[PDB]
Amino acid sequence: MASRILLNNGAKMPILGLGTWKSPPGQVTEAVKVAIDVGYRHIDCAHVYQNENEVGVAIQEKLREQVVKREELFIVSKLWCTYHEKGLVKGACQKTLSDLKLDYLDLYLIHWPTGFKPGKEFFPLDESGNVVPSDTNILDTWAAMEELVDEGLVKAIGISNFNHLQVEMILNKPGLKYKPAVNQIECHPYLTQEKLIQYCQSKGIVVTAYSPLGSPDRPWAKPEDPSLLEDPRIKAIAAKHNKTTAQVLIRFPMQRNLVVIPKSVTPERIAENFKVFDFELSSQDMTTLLSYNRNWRVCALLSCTSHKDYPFHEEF
Ligand SMILES: NC(=O)c1ccc[n+]([C@@H]2O[C@H](COP(=O)([O-])OP(=O)(O)OC[C@H]3O[C@@H](n4cnc5c(N)ncnc54)[C@H](OP(=O)(O)O)[C@@H]3O)[C@@H](O)[C@H]2O)c1
Repeated sequence: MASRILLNNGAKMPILGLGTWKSPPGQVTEAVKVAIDVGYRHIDCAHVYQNENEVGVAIQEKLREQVVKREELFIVSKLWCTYHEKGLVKGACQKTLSDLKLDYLDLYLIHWPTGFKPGKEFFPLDESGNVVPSDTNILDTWAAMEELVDEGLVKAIGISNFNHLQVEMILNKPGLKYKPAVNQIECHPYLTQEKLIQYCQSKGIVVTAYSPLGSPDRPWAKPEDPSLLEDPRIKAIAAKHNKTTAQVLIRFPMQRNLVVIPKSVTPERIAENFKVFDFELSSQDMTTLLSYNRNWRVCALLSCTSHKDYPFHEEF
């Protein structure tokens, strides 16, 4: 199937990207260089991952070496929660641009709907541990994002971890100038997201699936948690197709018209993970993988469950 999907800003986005959350700063430059060498043209980044400088070193060498042209790359980053204030959004975007060594981003996302007190700490907590919110609302933050488009710093803006009523709030914003191009959400066979995906797609919002392999390196993993990569039912589908389990887990969202961003710092897996355009899951296989849903989340933002904009109390 086609390697890019068209966004509602008129640009095309590669449906397979490289994730960089938890990629160590001393390994991610090589990981991104290898990814671009073996075909990746989309890199998913974020300021809160604390490795954008090192990602940028890789992008800049491959541009300098003329392995790729800037127009052929699709670089994504995300506004962290402590920068939702109007007077802080441009500088947060410009810090990311400087670190990535870019003059524009292809896509910039609000990382979470929850704004936090600005300061040095990414998770400012009170005298009892609760996240300290900011009195920013989603709509003024969105307006700040819209200005970034009008200043040329980003080609597209979007959202991440927004539930459907939060997406709706932006779509119904008075004076809305640019619709979100993307909602990036967790999605895999144990969290299949059928309701939120259908909502977003019905509105021409492209969905990106994060943690598609179930994030086995997540810092809070527990031996007793489910494991997609070890699920014998998914291994059997892989075996049937003579592919790896990870390749089946990456092809699965692709066939739902999603974008997907598997993370690896291992050269062999970076290359393996891109070899997903040569096979097809049947509709039966797709329905079977959807049947594994258990509403299980990797990323539940547990420190923020009382924030007014916490996204995961709503069904979807
Ligand atoms: N918007 C958000 O809030 C949000 C949240 C979470 C994630 N994300 C984005 O989504 C990306 C992907 O999600 P994720 O990092 O949580 O996890 P993931 O992509 O589901 O899983 C990454 C893990 O799987 C391993 N792996 C990769 N390929 C493999 C293969 N072929 N065989 C076996 N294991 C394999 C990696 O190991 P090695 O690296 O050691 O090879 C790493 O431990 C992130 O990196 C980030 O860019 C966004």
